[PDB]
Amino acid sequence: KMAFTLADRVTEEMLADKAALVVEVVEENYHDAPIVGIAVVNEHGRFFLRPETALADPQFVAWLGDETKKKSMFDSKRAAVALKWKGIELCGVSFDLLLAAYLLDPAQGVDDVAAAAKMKQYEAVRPDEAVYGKGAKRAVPDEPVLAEHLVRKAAAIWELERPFLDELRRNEQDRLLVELEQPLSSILAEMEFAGVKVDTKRLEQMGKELAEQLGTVEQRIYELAGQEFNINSPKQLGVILFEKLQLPVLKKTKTGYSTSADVLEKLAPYHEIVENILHYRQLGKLQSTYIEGLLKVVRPATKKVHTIFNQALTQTGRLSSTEPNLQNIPIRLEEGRKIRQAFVPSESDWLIFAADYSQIELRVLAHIAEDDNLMEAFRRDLDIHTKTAMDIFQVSEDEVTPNMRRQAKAVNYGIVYGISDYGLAQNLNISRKEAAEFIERYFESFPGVKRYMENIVQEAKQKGYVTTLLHRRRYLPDITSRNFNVRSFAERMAMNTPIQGSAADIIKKAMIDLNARLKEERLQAHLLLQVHDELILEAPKEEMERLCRLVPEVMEQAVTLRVPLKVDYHYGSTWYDAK
DNA sequence: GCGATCAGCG
DNA sequence: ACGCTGATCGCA
Ligand SMILES: [Ca+2]
Repeated sequence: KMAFTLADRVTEEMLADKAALVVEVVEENYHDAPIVGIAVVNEHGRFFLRPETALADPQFVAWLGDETKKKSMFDSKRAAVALKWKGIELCGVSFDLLLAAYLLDPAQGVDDVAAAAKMKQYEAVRPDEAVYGKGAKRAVPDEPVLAEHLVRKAAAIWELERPFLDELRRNEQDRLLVELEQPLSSILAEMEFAGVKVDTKRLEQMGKELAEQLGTVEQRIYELAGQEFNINSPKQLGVILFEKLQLPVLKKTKTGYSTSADVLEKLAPYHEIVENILHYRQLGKLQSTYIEGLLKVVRPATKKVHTIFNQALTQTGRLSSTEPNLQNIPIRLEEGRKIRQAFVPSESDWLIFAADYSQIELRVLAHIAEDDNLMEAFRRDLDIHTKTAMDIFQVSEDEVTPNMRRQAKAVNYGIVYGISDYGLAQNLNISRKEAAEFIERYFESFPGVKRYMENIVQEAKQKGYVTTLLHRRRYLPDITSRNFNVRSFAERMAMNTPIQGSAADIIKKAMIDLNARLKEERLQAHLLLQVHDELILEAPKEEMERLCRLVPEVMEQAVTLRVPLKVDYHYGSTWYDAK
């Protein structure tokens, strides 16, 4: 039902200077994944190519790599990384429909062309699920069915760039798409393809040591509980704790007894099995997720893991990291922080460099709320987390333990993002009246932040959405809900999303300026990871000096706020030593 | 498949 | 009854 050429060879009319392009990687994880078909829609017609044909043709490769030949795509990063695994560069992507859809409404969860087309009442294209099937029935269909479905996706991309750019313009998001998200998409492709090298010997050794520490812990648990049970099964774990040992019930999930770590820490005075269980889970978490899980996804030839950065998933504009998640590698506990010793540079004589913004969401909040005292605090380069530990625990700066600090870190974010006195009290083991009066005092020092939280909720109510400093947008329909719980979660979304998503935009612009900087300095240094407010690079040791002077300035200068941005930086032989 | 849990980022 | 994630595991 759609006219197109099944091309046997590459012709000149498939090489126009503007085109919609589809490079299908059906595999979920597109690293080293097969390319199953290629479709080109342009002013001369609709063409389907087999990858063996086109990806071996010198003119087609030349056309993919030519930045002056513009391509419109859905999920250009997926295509670009699959082609990198094939020795082929893709440039000139001028429109990425996936990222256009994402800016317009991140809650749609657009994950194929058909879902984004629907936003503009375009339906001449099928959902990928309907073509490839789900689960274990997943299959590339036959060439005639595959070819039409790629051509329909391409035709759809072709027809929708203009209506999508039009809405982006009205929303003030067009420069956000073309100058921020699409450039960032090429950078993330380089980072994902480059990978991070992993010391598998060291990781293997930790795994053998974790196995023997686990049993030993697991044994004391069995002799304290009397019997044995699936310590991971809250069924009999509940029966052990809140029935056999008769410990108080402090929380009930919808399932039953809550055995979460906040509860267990509160039961620590009652019995010496709750601490062992906690130590057991920690050791379990390290062994399943970061020892075993990491070794599974290591590419054996190179000992590099290749994350996938989701750019169009989170509701606030942050990235997300998947298979493996390299954005929640342990750091706070010593046993788990040792895992970062396994993450090493990909080349002898190279080092890891890591820079990060100091309390960036609070600096943003100070800029957006225009709160005098909060702006002054950061113009003094105060550490508000330590200064809050001092007020909480009534000590001096020298006496602030890192524990008291991370606790005040949660009070600072918790208070500004709507924590209740109940919630503040559960986290400080103080009375609920003390927690309420601390929150009153805290908004005495920062009335401008209080005004800001009231106003942003009135602005959500009026407009239907909240925006970020760079005009990322998030619809909050529940902000006017009649249900008190549903309305309150939406109010705290209105207080949080403009801040957290403004910090995501800032580090996104920083990454873009960093790459351009590294290119004019022509350094071999390159990004490896982004962990929300931290940029981790690797580089030859000969380049660290330059990087110490370039990376902080580039980050601090990404945007200009009414308070300065602060950046800490370290380097070392491993990611461990880079903090 | 989903809820609980927990690792990280703020 | 602060917010944003992803992986693992058990299953009331
Ligand atoms: Ca930080």
